[PDB]
Amino acid sequence: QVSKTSIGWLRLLHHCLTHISDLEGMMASAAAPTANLLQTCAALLMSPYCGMHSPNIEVVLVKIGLQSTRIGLKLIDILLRNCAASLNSPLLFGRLNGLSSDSTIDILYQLGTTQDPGTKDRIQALLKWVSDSA
Amino acid sequence: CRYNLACHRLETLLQSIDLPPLNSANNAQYFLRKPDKAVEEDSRVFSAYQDCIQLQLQLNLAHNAVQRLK
Repeated sequence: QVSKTSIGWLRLLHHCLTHISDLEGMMASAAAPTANLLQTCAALLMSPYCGMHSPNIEVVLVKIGLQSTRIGLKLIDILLRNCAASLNSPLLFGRLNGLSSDSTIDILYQLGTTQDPGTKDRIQALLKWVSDSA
Repeated sequence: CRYNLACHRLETLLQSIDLPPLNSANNAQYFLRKPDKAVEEDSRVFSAYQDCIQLQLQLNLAHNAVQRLK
């Protein structure tokens, strides 16, 4: 699968984020900025197994989304509102918006219930998605 | 009474039965390869449903025989 998919890059990113905890922050800071990274990681999360188990992808998504408030809000929007990428540009048109799995539920729960400066805003965003939905 | 018990069994087994919508690749794979637990749940559902249908047939036959006698 590593040869025929993009999963190898996600396994490398997971290793960078998780192998040495003391470096996680730095790695997350280096990984958050890249455009369409969260959309791509979500797409790989919701795709059939391609050489990377769901928990590791969830760990990557959570660690990126928690490294700053803006990215956390972007991840919430990707999971709930619009997961498409923000002829060479990434598209990620293939998946319906807002689809839920055990992985997405766990990621959203960790984003909401993780205590840090952005938690309020994240909760706020969550509640917004509720009201808008209603 | 027996058919009510069978219906309760089928009801309790079906209330835990969930059907993933065919709107994503993962659900499509679920339908392509039914997971083992899904297979066991379907076997139990089929057994309970067969019991319910047999008891329903017996109940309707008994009701029609009672109507013949009345």
